[PDB]
Amino acid sequence: MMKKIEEARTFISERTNLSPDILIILGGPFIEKVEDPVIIDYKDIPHFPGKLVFGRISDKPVMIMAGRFHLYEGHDPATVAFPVYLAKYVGVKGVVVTNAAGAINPEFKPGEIILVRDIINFMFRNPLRGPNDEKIGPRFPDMSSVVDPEWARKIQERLSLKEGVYIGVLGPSYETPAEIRVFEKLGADLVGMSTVPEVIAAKHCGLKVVVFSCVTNMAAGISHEEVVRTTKMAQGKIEKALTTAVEVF
Amino acid sequence: MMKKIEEARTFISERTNLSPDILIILGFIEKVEDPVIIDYKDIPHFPGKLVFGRISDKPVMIMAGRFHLYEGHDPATVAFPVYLAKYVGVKGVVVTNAAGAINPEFKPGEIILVRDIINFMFRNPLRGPNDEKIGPRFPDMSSVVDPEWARKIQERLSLKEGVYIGVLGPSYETPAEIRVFEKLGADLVGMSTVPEVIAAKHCGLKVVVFSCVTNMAAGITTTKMAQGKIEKALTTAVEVF
Amino acid sequence: MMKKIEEARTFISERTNLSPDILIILGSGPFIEKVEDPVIIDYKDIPHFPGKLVFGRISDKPVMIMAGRFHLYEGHDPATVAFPVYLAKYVGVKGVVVTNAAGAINPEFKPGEIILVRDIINFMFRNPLRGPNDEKIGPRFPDMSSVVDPEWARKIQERLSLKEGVYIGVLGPSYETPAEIRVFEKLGADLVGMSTVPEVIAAKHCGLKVVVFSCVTNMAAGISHEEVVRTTKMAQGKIEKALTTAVEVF
Ligand SMILES: Nc1nc2[nH]cnc2c(=O)[nH]1
Ligand SMILES: Nc1nc2[nH]cnc2c(=O)[nH]1
Ligand SMILES: Nc1nc2[nH]cnc2c(=O)[nH]1
Ligand SMILES: [Mg+2]
Repeated sequence: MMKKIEEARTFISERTNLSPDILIILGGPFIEKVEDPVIIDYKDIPHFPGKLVFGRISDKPVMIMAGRFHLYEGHDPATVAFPVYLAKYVGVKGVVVTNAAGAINPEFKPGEIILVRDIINFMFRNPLRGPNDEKIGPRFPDMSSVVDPEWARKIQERLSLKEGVYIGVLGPSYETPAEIRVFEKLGADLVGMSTVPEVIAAKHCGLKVVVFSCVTNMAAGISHEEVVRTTKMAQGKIEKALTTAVEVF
Repeated sequence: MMKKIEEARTFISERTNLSPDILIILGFIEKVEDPVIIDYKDIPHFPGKLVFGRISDKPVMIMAGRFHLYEGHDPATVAFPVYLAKYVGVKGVVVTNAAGAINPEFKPGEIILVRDIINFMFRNPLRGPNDEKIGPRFPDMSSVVDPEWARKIQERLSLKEGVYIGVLGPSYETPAEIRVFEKLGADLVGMSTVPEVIAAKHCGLKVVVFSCVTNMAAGITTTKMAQGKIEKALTTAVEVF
Repeated sequence: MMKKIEEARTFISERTNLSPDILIILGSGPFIEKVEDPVIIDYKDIPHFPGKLVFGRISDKPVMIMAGRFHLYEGHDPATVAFPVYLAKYVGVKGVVVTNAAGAINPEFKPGEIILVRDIINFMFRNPLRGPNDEKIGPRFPDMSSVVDPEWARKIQERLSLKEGVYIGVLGPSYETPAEIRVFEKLGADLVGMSTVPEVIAAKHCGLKVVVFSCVTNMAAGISHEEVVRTTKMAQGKIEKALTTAVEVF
């Protein structure tokens, strides 16, 4: 594991000397804004399971995952997490995880960006299962404060986004109204199929975390023109969220 | 996957030219007209017996025996027979199950029309790469149970309805676990149904589900003697499809 | 499976003729130090094991102790976590005392306390029985209506009067979020830990009586080194007495 990380790191190092401070995990508007972009295809990167883009956003050096991994694709949880460990050793200090989510909270609207304040793991998989390298992180990571209080406060002082709890589920089929009523009872505001594994990895290796959700739809039980409109709304709202997060870090 | 389906389909086609409209999944068979039986042990890529024939003049494909994740099967393996049914030509699936009644109004021996499902198995037969020719990457599960099929069934039978929660098993639940499931809104608990329903929705089949209550669930306080009620439910479902 | 059991059993037999009545499953003190005529067998030497077994007597009663246990977060198959319990059955035990470390969800529980677990919720979504079943070992579909032996628990409680709670088993290894813990509280859990469920399912399967004790190590998420040392000592001595009582009243 540590050998795989080193191998991938060396590969990257030979293509960019950037010392990025922030990893950004995305599923145009924002990527197109990156300054002096260096692109590295996932297909060329040792031990990867898409493209990494390195460069600067508001003068700050960043590493962007243009494309991410999901347990519904068949990936082992550790594979999903590996790019995050790679980021740590390339030198990042924080991770912005974005996701697409169904709104369980009826006050949320499709197209909105929600600051995720906490997570629930309903995937019942964990990238840490198996023997642990204490050089990478502890056996039993504290998940008492997943979202960095200061980072979120500085972001919120600028953007004043809605906040919500995110529940991660395996997918790939969507949820039933019965399932969604369960999640509502259990306190979730948003449901998606990503985020949890990479957030667990990030906390493990000691990175700071913020998470944004883009509401793609109201969850089950709760026009193409409308998907067009909401897709446009989210793109520009997420660009501002992401830029703010980079700038205040 | 599509190759395994085609191989199984050719096998079946060489034994029955029936174009069945409905797949019936059973753990009534004696009533089937002109029955053609095919052992699961002979069918390419199967994990029991298929019975083809007619019920109230309508052609059907029956799974006399089904698969459960508690047996050790991969979810995709549990789902395969359903994809095979699709390509043999069925349009609907009637899934039966045995269930424990969490709703204390239900009594052992009753047939309940299942109105929705909760997946508490945390397994999905779709995990892994998806063939878009079979069905979409992200199936809609907003209306699993076909509203019209269920309405026509209910107009005849007026069954109780309930929410079915699928669990792995094979050990039964503790009273603490059953109180969880009650809080979460489940009326019935069983160890089947969910994987084959997910597969059906994926490949675009209509679905109805019936549960036979075999017992009150843990903490609250037979499929053979219920065979008559289930026979009527099944026959109604076929007839109104 | 039955062949693996017999192989391990023969290995043990050749080192101890004890006919132990009770298996005690511990995480790793004064309790082990108290065992009489202790015979120690390393897990590394035991056929088909995934720590040390210690055989001997506690208040004159012969016992088999697992000094060290297994967790699904380590990467073990559920059936592997369960195997020592089957082995215990065939060595002759009739009862199991499962200990664990747990986070207190119930705000009336304090770190360092021992709680008598009255029932379990499996939120690991793994089961050691998945796959084909040997009916000589136990039934295909074990009843879990009364996991904790009513009489054993009653005789323990008559002596100790411990708090009781519902234990939820989860995979880990990362700890829970405050959101996750509010889920568990709503679902009726008093304690959360990462062990117990697989071995208890196994035990019920093969027909052993079961009692479970939790040692509160901390309040769960969202609910001092000196205080760690204070509660650690408190727990040790409290668990010794719980364990000794359980053996004595069996
Ligand atoms: N699980 C789930 N994931 C999503 N990703 C985007 N929308 C949704 C949804 O409604 N449910
Ligand atoms: N899980 C579960 N499955 C069942 N199948 C039939 N009865 C029951 C029950 O009580 N619980
Ligand atoms: N899952 C879980 N396990 C534990 N083991 C000891 N303390 C804890 C806790 O707070 N949560
Ligand atoms: Mg060995």
